[PDB]
Amino acid sequence: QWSGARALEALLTVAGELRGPPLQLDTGQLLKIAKRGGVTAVEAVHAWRNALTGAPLNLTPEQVVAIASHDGGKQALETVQRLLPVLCQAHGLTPQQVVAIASHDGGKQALETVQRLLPVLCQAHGLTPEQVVAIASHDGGKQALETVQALLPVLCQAHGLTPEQVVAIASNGGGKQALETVQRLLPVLCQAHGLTPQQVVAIASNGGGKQALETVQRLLPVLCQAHGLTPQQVVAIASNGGGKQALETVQRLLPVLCQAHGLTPQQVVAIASNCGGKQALETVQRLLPVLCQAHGLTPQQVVAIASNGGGKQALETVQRLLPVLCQAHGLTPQQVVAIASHDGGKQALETVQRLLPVLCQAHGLTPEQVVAIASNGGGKQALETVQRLLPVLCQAHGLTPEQVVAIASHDGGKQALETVQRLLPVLCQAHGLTPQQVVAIASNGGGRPALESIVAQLSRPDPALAALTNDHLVALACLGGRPALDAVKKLEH
DNA sequence: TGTCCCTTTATCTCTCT
DNA sequence: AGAGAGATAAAGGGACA
Repeated sequence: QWSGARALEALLTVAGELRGPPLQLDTGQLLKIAKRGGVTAVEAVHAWRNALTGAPLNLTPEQVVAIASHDGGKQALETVQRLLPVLCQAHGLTPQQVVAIASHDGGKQALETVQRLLPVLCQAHGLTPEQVVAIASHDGGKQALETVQALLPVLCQAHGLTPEQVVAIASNGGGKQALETVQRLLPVLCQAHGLTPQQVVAIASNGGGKQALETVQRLLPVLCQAHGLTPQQVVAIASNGGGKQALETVQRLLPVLCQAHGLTPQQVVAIASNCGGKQALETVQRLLPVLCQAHGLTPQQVVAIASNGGGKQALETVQRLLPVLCQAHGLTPQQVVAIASHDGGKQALETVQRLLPVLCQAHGLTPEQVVAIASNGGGKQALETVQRLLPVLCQAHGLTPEQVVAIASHDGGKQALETVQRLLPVLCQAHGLTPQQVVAIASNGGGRPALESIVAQLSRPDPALAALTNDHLVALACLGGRPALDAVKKLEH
């Protein structure tokens, strides 16, 4: 018989019992733990169910799932109940920071290394606890922390990097590898190829940073004699997760795409310059004729769709959904292109296909409004949040649909909508902002932190902002969000 | 296998003027 | 506002005990 059967049965028995108190996990949460943490993680969650949820630790089930759903999840669960109080009491970290550190493969190793190295990293090396947490919060966080401890001096002194740059390089999966490669390759890239340290740090500061750096060293000459690419274009392609893959694929496909479809090298670089650029490029070579055929999409529209992260997904989804969205949902092909041309275009297109009839019929929105909400990065999230929160925002908080749509229609729309729902009453009732002022602040990218910064200044007034009236703070918050507020704070000192 | 570490892709959010 | 920059999660494979 199949040898996985006993383990599967074990998995399903324990999984069954976890649906009950005190965690009450659903099918999704149970699969996710089983998929990454495996059977031992599911058993560990069960064995630890009472110790984790209530006093002292008081972790939400969602936090428990976050910790359990990684390789070594059983180890991370044991370590969190042991070290969370130690790290909160003795180093001043928050439970949320400890959970963040724990929620990666080898989370045990990261937690124990933070307990061990935070004092020396902050005292002897000048890092903040926030920076130590960022470094720790990735797979291999232990390796990254130990490599920062070892290399921070030689990187700053012998190689001229700031501590901030070292931290930025370290704060990715494989960070140890990127730091070691930057040490070796910084003078080579800078002195042989005229790259600035800032450009090298940018290439290094992604997952797989080591691979992108070595690939830049290898291919920069070939790409900048043969293909007429500039160093700046090469840097841009490499300054992204999977940079190595994008760069190699640009070498392969630049002449194919230019010659066979009349794309410019500019257009090719733009397609390549996202996570998954490799995937996007290969999909363009495949699908452009299919999309542009029989007077379909234009080349220019295909380039726009492809020129975002997940371009491959967006392209394939357009091919699938253009007819059904145009025929059945009444959208123009131009509106499908708009929705598709943002990171996560696939998700937004599918969510529009699913929610356009509902938002229109149940909530009284126009298709144009649904399209505008969808046509930003994270469009799926904004659309679902509008569906969820339109009745409460309108009926309980007195906003018009138009105001809700405005808040929703920027990157981070979901966050802005949730924060408005959260903070509208204290901003208006407790501190005298008008709803229109709250809507204005929230109706920009970064609407959520801009609102939180405002609430913070009204709730725990910093003297440095006291010379500003509420109306002035509102104007600043609309002008430049949290950063403007923070900038003003510093200017005062 | 279970655990740790590294890489790639996809998605989401905020910043920068 | 659209280009730039940065966070996070899923998922696969090397490595090794």
